[PDB]
Amino acid sequence: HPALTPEQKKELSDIAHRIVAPGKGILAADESTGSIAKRLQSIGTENTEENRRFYRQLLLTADDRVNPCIGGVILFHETLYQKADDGRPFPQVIKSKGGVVGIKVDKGVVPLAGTNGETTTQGLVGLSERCAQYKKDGADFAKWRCVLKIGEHTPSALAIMENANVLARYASICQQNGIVPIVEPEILPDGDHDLKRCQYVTEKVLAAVYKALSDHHIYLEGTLLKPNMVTPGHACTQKYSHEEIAMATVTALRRTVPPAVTGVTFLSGGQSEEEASINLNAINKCPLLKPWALTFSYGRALQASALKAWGGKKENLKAAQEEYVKRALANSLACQGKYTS
Amino acid sequence: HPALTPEQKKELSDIAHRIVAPGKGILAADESTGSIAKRLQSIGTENTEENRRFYRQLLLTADDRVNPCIGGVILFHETLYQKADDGRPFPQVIKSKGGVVGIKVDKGVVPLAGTNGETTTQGLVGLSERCAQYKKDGADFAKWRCVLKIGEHTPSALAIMENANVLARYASICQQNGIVPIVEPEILPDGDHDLKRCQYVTEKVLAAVYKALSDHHIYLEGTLLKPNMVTPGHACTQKYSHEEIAMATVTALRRTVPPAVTGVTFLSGGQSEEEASINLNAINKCPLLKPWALTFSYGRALQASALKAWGGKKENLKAAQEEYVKRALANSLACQGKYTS
Repeated sequence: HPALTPEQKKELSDIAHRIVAPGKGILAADESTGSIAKRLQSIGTENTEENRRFYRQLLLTADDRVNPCIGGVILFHETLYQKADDGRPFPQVIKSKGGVVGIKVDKGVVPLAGTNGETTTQGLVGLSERCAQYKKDGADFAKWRCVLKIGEHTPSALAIMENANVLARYASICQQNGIVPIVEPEILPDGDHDLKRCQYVTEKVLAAVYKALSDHHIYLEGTLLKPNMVTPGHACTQKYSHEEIAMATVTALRRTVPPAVTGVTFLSGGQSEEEASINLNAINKCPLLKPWALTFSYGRALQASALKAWGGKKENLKAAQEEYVKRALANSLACQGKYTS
Repeated sequence: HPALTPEQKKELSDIAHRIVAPGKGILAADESTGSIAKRLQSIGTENTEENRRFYRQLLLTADDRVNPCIGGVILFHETLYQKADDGRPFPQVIKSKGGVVGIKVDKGVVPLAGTNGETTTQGLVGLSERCAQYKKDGADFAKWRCVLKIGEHTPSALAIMENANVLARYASICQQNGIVPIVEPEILPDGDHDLKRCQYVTEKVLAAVYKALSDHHIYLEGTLLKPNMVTPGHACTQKYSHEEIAMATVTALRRTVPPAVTGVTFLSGGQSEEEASINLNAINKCPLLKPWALTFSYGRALQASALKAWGGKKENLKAAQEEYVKRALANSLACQGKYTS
């Protein structure tokens, strides 16, 4: 569509920069019902709209200690339209604490015909209308997740090309509607591959992603990247230090992400809460030159303990918030390379 | 070909870093006979092997004031095999002054069939053998020049793809032979296009170049980029300040060149000696974050006055060297953002 005006670019750049301002990261609370369903059953809690509303309220209304730690919060569409007990729409709750409101806009992963168990992501249909609507309703940034898997002959060239193209189309539509797109090309940790294999694949995928964004004239200063850290496979037989993980990650990014990108907000994948903080901290202590903010966009890494403490019981509200606050503070320090465990 | 070993990567990275070390740039003296022919006729001097040898000797033997300014010198194959009056091979002369020896390995531009006056570059045939030979004979880096032109419907997608692919193939062959490749995708200033048009095309070309390098598994830390600065067309009807030129240039680079690239060594194109220094200085004063050295790889911008002062007369030797030394010092300060005219 038509090229962006100076005003449109300024809006996008300002939004992107506020989300990843020094010491800040993103709370990824955008689990769909199917996704949140599994989280709730793990704590023997009924997956109902009210319990989902209460849980999101619990996270969003944590005390002001999280304000300097949380630059943005990603929501699922249901939550974008829910209200706290005091009548305030959740987007208002988020903004009153200094956070930018985000909205997941993809509609899940689906099989990519002809491939060996590979996938693509659906949701481009009606995306422009949804973005305009979400913008009107309080959201300033969005998120779209694509998944790639490392295997004998995967990810294939077809899968990489397909997913990078979709991310670029999504990003263009977002910017046309004044929304900062967070591009998430997640490479699963599944498999027995080693660290260098993950690094190689990550470099291949990100290169495809940015060429695709270029092809679609995406304003990079008005975007964020949410990639996987470079780690050994979940079934890898070799052990790696946090330093090796940090070096592999920063190197992969330096070899592929243009300096114009405003920030990188890592997903935690299957890492434990502390592991995710330690690795992010190590990434920020790496002496190499890094031209973009290196921070967090964590779901489980910020919520695991809180969800467990809550247990679906209202009396556990404050205890649950405390677990979340502790992780928010930890990661706020980690994205500054100042976290000490 | 086979992936590089840690030793091979270290060699390439070390070479690349020495060439663009703080305050240093490149003297591009790699004019072929046909190219140097026009330079010599401009000063009423016979284009003979001896006059070419004497002129190159004049530049290479300038006094030690150029040592901290010149990190590398690009030569044409003829010169790589010539000797100074004292019997020292020119590569030895260059190295004894702290410079790295470079060698142009492309064999000129030729028409790209089917396009509207567009070109590609020849020389891939036998390139591996030449690189190995040049490495043995003293060269540690190389240069390959591709040319793109801005017009109504140019550069075309075909021309961009073709030239980026050739540069990537050249770069791979260089690294396999221990030579640091300088990738030069020059976008001519010819035409009445404005500054933003040049910026857009430069961004498009560089994005294609780096995707191509990625596709060929090029070790970026062991490479340098020699692009055109972003300027208005030679026949543009609008005037632009040095600040606007610097901003457009740095922005184009930030949007496309991965931080892993060790350095950017600008070509001067048709800019005057002082214009090239002023613009490089402005580029280095730009507050934006720049993860790579921003320096010079100048031919005419370092030689124009020297060639004129020499005039083909041996008695003008020192006067000619002084003209060159003055420009070397100017650009050495410019690549540090410390040049004041």
